[PDB]
Formats: sequence, C-alpha cells, structure tokens
Amino acid sequence: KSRKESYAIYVYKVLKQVHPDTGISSKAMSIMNSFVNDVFERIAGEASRLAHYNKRSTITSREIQTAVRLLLPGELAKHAVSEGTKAVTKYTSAK
Amino acid sequence: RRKSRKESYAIYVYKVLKQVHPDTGISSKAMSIMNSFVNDVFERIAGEASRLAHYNKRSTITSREIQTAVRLLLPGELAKHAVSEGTKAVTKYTSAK
Amino acid sequence: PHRYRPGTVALREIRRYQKSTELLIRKLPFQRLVREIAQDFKTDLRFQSSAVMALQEASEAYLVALFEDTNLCAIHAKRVTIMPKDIQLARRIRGER
Amino acid sequence: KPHRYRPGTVALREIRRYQKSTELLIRKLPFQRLVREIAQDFKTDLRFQSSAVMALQEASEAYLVALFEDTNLCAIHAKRVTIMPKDIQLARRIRGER
Amino acid sequence: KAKTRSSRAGLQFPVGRVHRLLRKGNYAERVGAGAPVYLAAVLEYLTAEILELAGNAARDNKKTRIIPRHLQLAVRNDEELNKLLGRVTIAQGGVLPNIQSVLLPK
Amino acid sequence: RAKAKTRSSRAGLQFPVGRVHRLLRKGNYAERVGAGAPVYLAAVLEYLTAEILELAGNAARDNKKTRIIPRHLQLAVRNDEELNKLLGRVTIAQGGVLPNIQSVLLPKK
Amino acid sequence: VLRDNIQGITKPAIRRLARRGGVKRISGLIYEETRGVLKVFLENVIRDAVTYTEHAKRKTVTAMDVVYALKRQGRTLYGFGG
Amino acid sequence: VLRDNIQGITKPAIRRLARRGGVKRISGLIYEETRGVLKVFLENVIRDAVTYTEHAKRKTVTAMDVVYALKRQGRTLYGFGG
DNA sequence: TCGGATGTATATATCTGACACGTGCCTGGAGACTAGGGAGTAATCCCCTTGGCGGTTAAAACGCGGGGGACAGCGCGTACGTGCGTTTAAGCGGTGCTAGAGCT
DNA sequence: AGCTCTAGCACCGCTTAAACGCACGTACGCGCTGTCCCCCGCGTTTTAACCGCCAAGGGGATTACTCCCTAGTCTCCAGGCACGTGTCAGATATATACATCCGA
Repeated sequence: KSRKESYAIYVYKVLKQVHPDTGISSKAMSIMNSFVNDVFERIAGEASRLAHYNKRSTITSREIQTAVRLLLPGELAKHAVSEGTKAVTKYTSAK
Repeated sequence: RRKSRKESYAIYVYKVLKQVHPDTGISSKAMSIMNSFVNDVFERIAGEASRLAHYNKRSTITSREIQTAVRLLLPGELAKHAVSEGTKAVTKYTSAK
Repeated sequence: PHRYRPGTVALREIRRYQKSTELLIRKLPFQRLVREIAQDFKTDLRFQSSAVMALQEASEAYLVALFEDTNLCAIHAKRVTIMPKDIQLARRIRGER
Repeated sequence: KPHRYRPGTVALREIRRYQKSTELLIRKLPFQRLVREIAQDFKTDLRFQSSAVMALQEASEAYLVALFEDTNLCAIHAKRVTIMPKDIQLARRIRGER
Repeated sequence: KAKTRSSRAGLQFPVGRVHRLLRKGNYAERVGAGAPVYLAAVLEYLTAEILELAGNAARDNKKTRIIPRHLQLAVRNDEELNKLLGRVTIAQGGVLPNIQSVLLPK
Repeated sequence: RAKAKTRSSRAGLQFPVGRVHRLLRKGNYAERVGAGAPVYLAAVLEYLTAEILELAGNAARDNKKTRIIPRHLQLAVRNDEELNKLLGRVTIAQGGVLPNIQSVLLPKK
Repeated sequence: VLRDNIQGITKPAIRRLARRGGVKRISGLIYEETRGVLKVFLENVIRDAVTYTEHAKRKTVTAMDVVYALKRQGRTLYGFGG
Repeated sequence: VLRDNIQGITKPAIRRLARRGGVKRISGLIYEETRGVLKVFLENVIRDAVTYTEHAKRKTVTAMDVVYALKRQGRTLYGFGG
C-alpha cells in the first residue's frame, strides 16, 4: 500500500514525555523507527523459537518475557520485564 | 509404555553414503552430526526463504525463493552445484505425473 | 618558519574526524567503485541514491572499526605504525579471513 | 646424566598428540561441578542431563581451543613465543567479546 | 465509547499495530492477547531509554534536537545498549572520541 | 487408484520431499508452500549431504577406517575451503581441530 | 564499462578513515591492503544485494536490498528503512 | 555447598587446551585469565540454557536447552540433536 | 624555561528550511459474538539424575635445575609526516530523458 | 497485462578545495645486544577422577479430561497518516578566548 506505517508519532510522544523541550531530526527519527522495528523482529523472532521448541501454538506474555530475558542484557531485561508485567497487569486489571 | 516415534534423516544420509561410498559405513555419532547438519542447513535455507517471501510480501514459498536462498547462504561453487541440482530435480519432477 | 612536528597534526586530525559525522570517502568515486563491482553480477544495474549511501555508510563504518582493531593489534606489537600484517591479523582474529 | 628433551621439544610432541586425538581435555567431574556451581547461582536445585553437561564441555573446550589459536597468533604477531594475558585480552577485544 | 487498548495499558505504542504485525509476521499459529501488550511495553520502554540517553547527550552538547550523533554517543556510551547494539551500525553516527594514551605525546 | 509413488522417487531424490514439505508447513515458514519448493530444497540438502559424506569417506579411507567418525567429518568440513566457510560458525562434537602448527614455532637450524 | 575505480578512492580518504579509527601513523602499504579489503567487503555486500534485486525481478538495487544484505551478514544498518 | 570449582579445572587441563591450540609456551598467568574467560563463557551459555529450562517450567536442563542456548549465542554445536 | 604562534572553542547575530503544528478523512482498531481445540489440569509411570561406597590408578600437584626468551637498552636509517605549489575532479546547479518501479 | 510518472541516468558548466607531486626532516621501525627470570622438562608425591555398582525418587513423559481462550466475522467510527503550513533551531557568519605546542 501507498500509506507507510512508522513509529514516528509514538517515538515523538515518548520524546515529549521524556524531554518535551527536545526535538528530533527526521534522520534520527528514521534510525529510531528502524531500531524499534529491529528490536520487534528480534523479540518476535525469538518468541517464535520458544513456542516451537515447546511445540506451543500461541505467543503469550511468557514467550515475550522469556525472549526479553534472553535478548536484553540483564538490567535492560529486568526493567523491561517490570514495564511489560506492569503494562499487562494494568491492562488485565483495567479489563 | 512405548517410545513415541522421533523422526531423523539417518536412513536418507545412509542411502546417500551407500551411493558415494558403498564400502564405507558411518557411526551413530557421525550420523547424529550429519542429522544435525541436515536440520541446521534446512532451517537456514527455510529461514532465508521466509525472509525473501516476506520482503516481497508473498504468501507462498516457491522454487524461486529456495533458489535465491541457496545462492545467498551457500558459497560460490556450492551454490552453483546446489542450484544446478535443485533445478535438475525440480525440472525432472515437473515432467512426472 | 613555524612547523608542527611529525604526528602533532595527526593527533589533531584524529579529534577532527572523530568529532565529525560526515562520510570520509568522496561520494562520486565510491559510487563509481560500486558500479564497477555491481556490473560483474548483472549488466546495466541501477542503484538508488540511498543505496549507494547505505553501501558507503557501511563500508566506512566497517573500515573505521577495522582500523581500531588494526590499531589495537599494532599497539600490541608495541608499534604505532599500522602495517598490513596488523590488518591481516585483525581480519584473521575477527574470523572474516 | 639422564636424557632430557630440550625446552619446547615435548611441547611440540604434546601439540601433535593433542591435535591428532579428539579426547576431551577437561575432567568431566570438575567441569560438571563447575557447571552446577554456575547453574546453582541462576536457579537452585537444577538438574542436568548427562548429555547436557557433555554438550557444555564440548562447546567450552572448542571455545577455549579456538581462543588459544587466536591467542597464539597475536602472541606470534608480537614476535613472542610465550602467550601472555594481554594476548588473550587482545584476542577477545578483536573478537568483539569485550 | 471505545477505549483503545493502548490507553488501557497506559502505553503510547499501538498494541493493535503490534498485534497486527505479530499476526501478519507469521511468528506463530496463534497470538495471545497479552503478547502485543507486553511487547509494546518493552518496545516503548526501550524507546524511552534510547531517547533519554540521547536527549542527555544533546543537552550536554547544548543542542535541543536529537541527531544521529547523539544516538550513537548514547548507544555506545551506555554499557548495555552497546551490548544490545554491538552488531548495529548507525548512519552518520560516526564513532566515540577516543585516542589511545600510547599515541599521545609524552 | 493409481499406484502410490513417492515424490522423492519421482524427482529421483533420496531425501523425502514429503517430509521436507510437511516441515516447511509445520514450521510455518510461510502461509503457503509451492510444490516445487520442497523438491528444490530436498535436492539441495541431498547434494550437501553427499558433498560432506564424499569428503568424509575419503578422510576415512585416508585414515584406513571404514566407518566415518566425527574426526573424519571435522577434517572434511575444515579441509574444504567452502565447507569451512559454510560451517565456520559451527562446532562439531568431538571433531577436534586441524593438525596445524605455526611454522614460527618449529625449531630451526 | 567502469574499471580500475578502486584506485579512485584517494590516499587521504583511507588516511581519514584510519584517523577516525584512531590510527596515529599509517604505513605506506596500508593503502593497497585497505583497497583490497574494501574490494572484498563491497563484493560480498553487493553480491547479496544484487541477489535480492534479481529475486524481486527488479533492475534497480533498492536501499532496503543493501540493508538486507548487511542484515544477513550480521552488520545491520539503521537509518535507511525498516 | 559447591564452591571454587573453577580452580578445580587443573593447570595441566588448561595446558592441554593450549597445546591443542598450538601454543608452544604458556605463561603462568594464562591459567587465571583462562579460568576467568571460561567462567564468563559458561555463565552466558548457562544463563540462556536455564532460561529455556525455566520457560518450559522444567527442572532438568536438557541437551536441547544447551544447544539452543549455544545456537542463540551465535555458535552452533552439531551432534546433540536439533 | 617561555613566549610567541595558532588552531580550537565559545559567544553573538542573521537567517532559513526544516520539523513542529494543524487539518481531512478513512481504514484498521475496538466492540461484539461465536466456535472449538490448545493449553491447563490431574493421575500415572518409570527412568535417569542425584547420591553413595569402594578402590585404584592415572593425573595433579609439587620441587627443582636451567635455559631461552622476554624485553630493556641501544643504534640508526629511512620511512612517514608536514608543507608547499600545483591541478585536478568532486561537488553543485541545471537541464533531458526515459527506463522501470509502482499501482491497478 | 497495462498505465503512470518517478527519479535514475547522463551531460554541461562553473567553482574550489581536496588530491596530488614533491621537498625534506626526524620519529620511529627494528636489528642487535644484554640479561635474568620463569617457564620448561623431569622426578616425586599424592589425590581425587574415574569406574562400577546400588538407591530411590522425582520429574519428565504420557494419557485423559476440561474449558476458556483465540481466530473469524461483522459493524463502526475516529486515530493516524499525506497534505498543508510556518516559524524558530541550528547553520552560517563574525568576533575572540584560551590551551597547547615549537622554536630558541
């Protein structure tokens, strides 16, 4: 399709939440979008292996959590797991 | 109870061995390595064939994706031979029923 | 007249090129080299302007990273002059040769 | 006086013997205890398949042997016969392990 | 009234888009509803970490717009994003300013 | 009903196209798998198997052995410049390493 | 047909790359060795990029083709598309 | 209970590994450097292996967990299944 | 020592094109409902990991002599760095086109 | 298969600053030497790896059953994404501090 989907808006919203006074160049934004897409592919890629290794048919929070524990370094992993578990907890609790 | 069937390329590797060296045998350990090798090369070509189809957003993996995956993953002379072998197999198979 | 001793400006050039982001290879000569290589795989190929830049960005990053590994092994020989054996050793220990 | 081989002669003989054979060079039990010690730090009361410990040993010995080849090259590159810790550190640094 | 799954989770990253990509990427036969929520949070968190360290580098350089230089400096100066992105090349990122002491004058 | 004849035998291959086809589907590498895809892939796998076994069999004969063992497989994979490139990142269990000593380490007269 | 363009990559350009890499002093032979190394590197990346172009049945090498080649070779490049 | 077993990997064991690696002369400092390097190698592989074991909710580390850990770590081991 | 040369860093002002903001709208997410089987539970089994005893015997540890190589120190020369005049062609702006990527 | 109309390819013209060839010094490669130390090779000592056999229990694999979770479909509507826009962040230009290096 002609319309191209990019994390521009969301990266910018995160930037506003992190440093509202700070902007980001279109080139830096392209890098960020490619970084987000790459990390997504890595986690989803490893999540597929984990499911297949257990002959499971569905990706759940456990596969994502385990892929994140495998791909991210220790403190990135611990913090990302805290963020992921928090987001799933709020989502499920909000119902 | 009885052990549930685990598939392996053992008999196919052995038949190929009997072709290249009818007098030569192969230990279970070497066979396990060959099975691991076959599975690894399979997963590599299949993994690249998926990316190729995905990059063009195609829904079907065809001989074109496999041939390209082989050219990318295998080194020069191995690729030339593999492409020739893959083409010969596919072309002759197409002549069948 | 005034003159800087050997290596004085080199230390300054290091700071200059480490502090700067622009591509160190001339764009048009690099594009010509890309064409010279690409034409061997397929005649009259075309390259997106961004594709040539992508090749240059990767090529310069690869070479800069290699020169660091080259410098490190040069320093290990207690030398400051990098020699082809440093590149050969670096490429060999990196596993690409 | 007793016969003695010159320094490095037996080392060359040792190189040939260990390069010709495919015997594992690390003792299974010390390595197995090392594995369970490291494993006990990640999760208590873990169990290891006998083949799992062997798989870790084959990878570990292959990794160290490959590292020593790269270490010998950088030592030789420094025009030295004796490998030094800085050789390993350089090999690891060039290999992108640091 | 419809409340988007992103707002339910308190996230900016689109859970719907992550779910669609997880489904369209053919990573598995099925995709649990918790997976895109968890993944979007991880991606949003990692995005903030990169942008946070990049923003600091920008402020240190008296700049208020993040450019590739700030991304490279942040990624390489961070002891663990460098481990995550060790095999990654950043366009126009350059390299960290570093001269070995053996090269500097006595 | 016509006599069932395996796709492998039709293709003149030993590797099972059916098994490769089942794995290409069960592995979810794509939404669909063209009938030619497993034939091409099975041929490549069959060829690469023969390549290593041929060199491994030669190494076995060169070692005066009739059964291929991991040592022969490693010597084959490492002696061939292209197999060593395809499997450079691969470690072979109990395969050891090539018997090579840096000339500088050998004594001199 | 373009030929002998590798020598077109100027001597200071190789120096500049070495300077960025922290190289204080450069031997006179580094220039030929670097050109040869770069020649091999570009051959590997372009070979895969052209292979993706040919598989897509295209005649123009897209920037994504280079990223995929680099991605396959374990040198993924950020900034030219996802 | 288990402690210090990294010192239980004997000096001759490290020598043998170095001899197979073609090393003719080994400085006595290599042994401690090698144990440290080996320790971080095993730690990275075991951490990933235990992670596969934990995700499967299993209590015994299987050969497949080790092979997948190694495969993910970027070094493939042939001969143990998979 | 040391002062002079002198490039780099920093402070100020004008500008501008880039990104920060606004808009239209439509499509893909959200809400709703369903089927149905994958995942989860429970009961069972058995095998293979952990654990112990015994002993032996190979391997490790320990001491030693000594030698060769790690490498400090030195010589020294030419290779490489710096500067200059020269000129080269990269880069830019502009114009032409049309293959061929993109879409249907 | 067909159309579109993008932007890749090609060229001219001018600019100019990077690239080059050459002059010439001394920074640094490294051959040579000294030397001492620490690693090697061997014998001695010894210890715990290894073999082998037995315990046992738990946890992995398997079966059986369930159910609640996801995929598919449908409706819907307003979120997000091309188009539009402009204003202000850093490029450009200028002034000028201030550290470091070199020649004496």
